[PDB]
Parts: sequence; C-alpha cells; structure tokens
Amino acid sequence: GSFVEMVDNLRGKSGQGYYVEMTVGSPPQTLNILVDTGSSNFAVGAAPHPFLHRYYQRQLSSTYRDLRKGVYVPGKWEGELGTDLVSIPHGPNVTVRANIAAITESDKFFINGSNWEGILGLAYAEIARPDDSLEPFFDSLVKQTHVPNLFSLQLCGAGFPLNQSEVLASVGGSMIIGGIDHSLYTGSLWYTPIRREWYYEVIIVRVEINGQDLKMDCKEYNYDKSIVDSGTTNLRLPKKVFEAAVKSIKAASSTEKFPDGFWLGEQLVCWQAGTTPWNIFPVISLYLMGEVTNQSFRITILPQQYLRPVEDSQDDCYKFAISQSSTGTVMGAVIMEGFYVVFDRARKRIGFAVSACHVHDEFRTAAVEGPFVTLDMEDCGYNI
Ligand SMILES: COc1nc(N2C[C@H]3C(=O)N(C)C(=N)N[C@@]3(c3ccc(C#N)s3)C2)nc(C)c1F
Repeated sequence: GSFVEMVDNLRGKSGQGYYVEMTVGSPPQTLNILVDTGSSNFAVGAAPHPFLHRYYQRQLSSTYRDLRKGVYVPGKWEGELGTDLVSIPHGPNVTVRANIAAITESDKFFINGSNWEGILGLAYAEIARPDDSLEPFFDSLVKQTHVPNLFSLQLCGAGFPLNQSEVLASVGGSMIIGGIDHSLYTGSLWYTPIRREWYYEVIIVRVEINGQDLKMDCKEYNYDKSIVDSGTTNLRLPKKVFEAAVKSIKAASSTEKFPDGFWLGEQLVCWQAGTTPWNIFPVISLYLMGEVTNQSFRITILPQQYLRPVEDSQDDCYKFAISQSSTGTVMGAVIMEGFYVVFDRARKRIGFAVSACHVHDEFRTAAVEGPFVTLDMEDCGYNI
C-alpha cells in the first residue's frame, strides 16, 4: 500500500552504495548502513578508522552480548561476533535482537567519503559468515516481530553528479521493510522466481540490444549464476556475454568513437553541458523467467542507467557502468536504478516495475513488459 514512514529513507549513489540510518545498542548508537542484497552479515565499524567519523562502541551498550567468536572475511575485514538491540528509525516501529559483527580490522573496506559505517547484508543464511548458523538480520526481524517476510528497494540515481553537500542533503531512494509502496513505481509489477535462496539468484532467458537478440545459448547469461545485488555498482556480465554485448553496444553507437579505456569502465567520456547524445546509445533488455510455465517478461534500461554520471568544467561526464565478471551476471545499482525491486522472500520471487525515480529523456523510458512465450527456460540455469 503506502509506507510513508519508510519512503525516502535512503541516501547515497550507485558508485559508493545506498545506505539507511540504523541504531545499535542501549542507549541507541546511530550509524549509516549500506543496504546490501549481495551479502548476509550485519557488520559495523567497531574501532577507529581514518575513513569513519563514528563507530559502534560495545562498552557503551548495556544490551551488548559477546558471542566470544571471531569472523574473518577475505576488500577484507575481521571482526568479533556479538548481539545487540537494533532499530531502523525510518523503518518498521520495532526493535530486534540481532547478530552484529563488530569490525576491528579492515583492508580497503571503508571508502573515504561514502558516509556509511557498516553493511546490512540482506541475502540468505547460506552465504553468512563464518557459516549459515549466524542468523542474518532480516531472518531475526521476521522471527521476532509481525513484519511480513518481504522488503522492496527503490534506488534513485540523480542522473548528474552530486557534490559532498548535495549527496548528504539528497534523497537516494527507499527501502520499504515488510511491504510494497505503490507510489514508488508505475505500471505493473512482474515477478521472476528466486532460483535458490543464497544470493538473490535469478534466471535470464534472453538479452537484446536495441531489440537485436544477442543470440547466445541462454546458459551463457547465467554462467555461473545471475544475482540481484544492491551492493554492486555496475551491470556485470560473464566474460563471453560482456564481449558480445560490448560489440553490439559499440555497433549501435558507432556514429561516435570512444576510446578503449571508456569501454573498460576506466575512463570517463565528456560532452558539452546538456549535449549528451543519449539517442545514439541503445536500450538493453534482459528477459527473465516468469512465474507461469513457458512465460517470460523483460526489463529494459536506457543509457541513462548504464552511463554513470561522474564529475570531470561544465561538461556532462560519465563512466560506462557495464563490466566483465568471472562470477556470473550481477544486476547492480545500474539495473536497480531503473526499477522498483520487490524481494518477496515469502513467495520466493523478485518483482520488477518501472521506477518512479528512474532517469530518462522525452523520447524513451525504462520498461517492464510481458508476457512472452519462452520455452525450456530451466535449461538457461547453470549447474556445477
Ligand atoms: C557484510 O558482510 C559481508 N560483506 C560482504 N560483501 C562483499 C562485498 C562485495 O564485493 N559486494 C559486491 C557486495 N555486494 N557487498 C560487499 C561490499 C563492500 C563494499 C560495498 C560498497 N559500496 S558492497 C560486502 N561479503 C560477505 C561474505 C560478508 F560477510
């Protein structure tokens, strides 16, 4: 329905991630926490670090409980396991006793200027560290309260660079805990099954670039998995898929030549203020397995999603936010910024709808459309 207390509770951007305010301990200690559907631990800075202006002080919490167990995660971090009372101020009006990994040592984990001091891993126990016995936050929340087993994310890319002050004052999106807010999307929600409960794994059955079929065996698109990950910036594709997609994107945009560094996601490209030639770049459609047998639907993104705005001048500059992976497809903030994404854990499915905050132009919009008749979709899934 309508969850006004949780609408607009995120801040951040695709490159540095999107975070929500949380409190830990008694009296409550406020921290900014990255929303991560790609991991399953709740881990917070718990010791001074040059890039942290605050951290969890266990000695100041009367409700802190020491689990007397370490956790080593190779970026990399090490911590100490414990439990405490946790709340989300712009969230459900509940307080949960949850596991917390108190980060004592780290390497390239905390980013200078991100404004977040910890991570909220929202995926399943299978990938929790040190093992699946460490109950993830969302599992605790559902078990201890009447909050429905579902959350939804609207990640909002600004479409232009935000400076330090603007990124702190800007609304970066919404995390709706326990429901679906109809103001965050347009049109219909289309659902794809969660293939397996570890990462939020899905199956891609067809890929198009400006309506042209990439025409690869669909198992290639999910080699070795395809996941939805708010913690990843880019749309990441398996090596062979990335090579075929970049060749097609280059061919579609061939009226302008870009250096190799641009296509590698390393180098920015700039245009005179307001002259970005969006129309030369193609739309990209990913077809996902539907809930009905032999049915699929598609999600279509624009270059306003896969060209990430970066500051250089008064030029409008971007980095190509599609990159290669050796660990399967990752539908990162590139994809998620185009859509309102419903993580329906209760019904083992992920919903997509056009986001009310996606960046577009007067000629094209992102889309979620269906149904399409698609055969042997189970063959698109990779095994071993
Ligand atoms: C919170 O505890 C854990 N965190 C992570 N990750 C892996 C990273 C990563 O490479 N990606 C892609 C991701 N989705 N999440 C991590 C991030 C680190 C900085 C981000 C930003 N910005 S996101 C955090 N993995 C495990 C196994 C954990 F136990």
